[PDB]
Amino acid sequence: LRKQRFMQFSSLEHEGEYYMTPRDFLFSVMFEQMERKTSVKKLTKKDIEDTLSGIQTAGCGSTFFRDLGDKGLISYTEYLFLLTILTKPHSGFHVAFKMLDTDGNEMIEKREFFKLQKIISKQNTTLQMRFFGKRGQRKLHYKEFRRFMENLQTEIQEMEFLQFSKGLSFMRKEDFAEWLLFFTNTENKDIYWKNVREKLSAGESISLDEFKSFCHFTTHLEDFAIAMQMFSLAHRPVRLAEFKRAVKVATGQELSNNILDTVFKIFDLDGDECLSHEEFLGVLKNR
Amino acid sequence: LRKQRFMQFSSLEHEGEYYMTPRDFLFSVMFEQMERKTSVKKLTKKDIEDTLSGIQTAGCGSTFFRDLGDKGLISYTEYLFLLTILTKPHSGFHVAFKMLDTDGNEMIEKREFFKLQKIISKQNTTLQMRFFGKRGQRKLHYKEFRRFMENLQTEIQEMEFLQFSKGLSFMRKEDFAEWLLFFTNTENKDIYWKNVREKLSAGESISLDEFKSFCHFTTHLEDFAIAMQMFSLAHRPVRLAEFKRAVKVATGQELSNNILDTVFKIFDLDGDECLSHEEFLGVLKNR
Repeated sequence: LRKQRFMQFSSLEHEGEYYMTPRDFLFSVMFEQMERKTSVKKLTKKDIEDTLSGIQTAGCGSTFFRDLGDKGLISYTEYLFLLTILTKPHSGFHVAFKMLDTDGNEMIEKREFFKLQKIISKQNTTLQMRFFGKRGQRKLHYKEFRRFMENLQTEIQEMEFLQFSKGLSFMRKEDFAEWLLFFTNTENKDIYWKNVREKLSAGESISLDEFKSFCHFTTHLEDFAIAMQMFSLAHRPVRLAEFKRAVKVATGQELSNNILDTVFKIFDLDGDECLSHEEFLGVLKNR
Repeated sequence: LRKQRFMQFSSLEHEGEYYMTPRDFLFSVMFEQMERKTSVKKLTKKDIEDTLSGIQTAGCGSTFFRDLGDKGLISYTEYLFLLTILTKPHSGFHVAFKMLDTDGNEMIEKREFFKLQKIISKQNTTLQMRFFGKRGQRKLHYKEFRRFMENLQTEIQEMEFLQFSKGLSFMRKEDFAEWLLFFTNTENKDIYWKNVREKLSAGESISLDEFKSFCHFTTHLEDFAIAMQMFSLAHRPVRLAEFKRAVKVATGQELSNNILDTVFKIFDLDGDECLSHEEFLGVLKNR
């Protein structure tokens, strides 16, 4: 029923063709319940020039949505298209491109409408403008498409960093708990709150790189879990350095001990300073 | 009882000499109730090198607190010293400097301790380090002191901008309502919410300059009110252009009609499109 949610956060509709503002989406992925819209504004057909006027100054980097800020053409189809690229690790990236016609955008331009017409059988966008110029112009090959993949992932990731560090460039090790708790959704288990309230010492912080890497690590969650099959069945709880080289070869993204020690310090309720499979992975499969 | 609040947000104490982290203060002025500290950390006397190590990379501009991020020596005395410079407009700036010995920091160095000893009769800081080098070295004249005044005002102002625009460089005209409502504290009067819900159209946004100017305009609130005495007793409600030139000569800071029209559109409940004294000023004196 994602469509019904898409109606909630969206406030721009055209004969039922609800267009999403760039902010609504970013709010649909950051916040969970927001209702202040009270608007059917876009009916005046300013849309056809509204977006194209403002997209001409878009930041191709990690600000492609932090540059427009609630003005842009985002269709419900494209909305879901971001949801699927939300969860793609590096592995699926080439495949997600290869899932499309893979013969260059000459065969992938129509795939956009094909993306649209797919939802129809089931029953001028900002991206298409950035992907195909004005009327199907730009030849957005894989790497160019891949560029748009990672930064937009980083973007939603990055903006999340501020929402917990309250804008400051540093996130208290205690703040980093809620994000994990908001991730694992096992927050009602006070034992972890009991764990963090004493085991964690309110001290230094975590920068964006250490957090953005960790968030990216979870994008590759599965490949890590498989590399932990031999140990999970062995039930031997993992040590820090073991866990580092593990996630190293698992995701390809190194982490900082300043994170995982806390991750250990919060997830090692057994008190052995070693993460068994049911300790970390067990709660991670709550959602 | 501000001291009792200072205890809440602070988490670093030394024989009762509670030192404030740079973030606690910024959280004490942005948030209102926060309790996650659970720490008496600084007892290990790492403080004497903790701050001085990190302050060496401080951004002298509008990031002097967005540069350290919860590591710094902020005394309860200095805490209040920021509270008083929080509310100073440009007028009091020279005076606030002139309230001190005014004979150059040679007579103003001791004023820092004098600031401290003042609270004692009543019953190595980060700033002093930035104000007097290491042991009473730097001669922070007025303009240099004034530099620290405005940016720190801008800083707390700026960080507030993100907290409502949710990090995005643009603040929805609807977001700008709550800030005013959080300012006027007349939010329980649904008529304004009734006003904004229909009169305001969810559309374009407001940048930082238009907001930071407006926030600065309220720093000079009184001088504006006096320039409105002749009109308030006249009871004639003010027009936009009239209001512009008014706040122009009042604060010295021009605004954008995109703000005040909404301010009009939200505060003109009488429906005459003209702000009477009791309309705007009347609710502004609620706090």
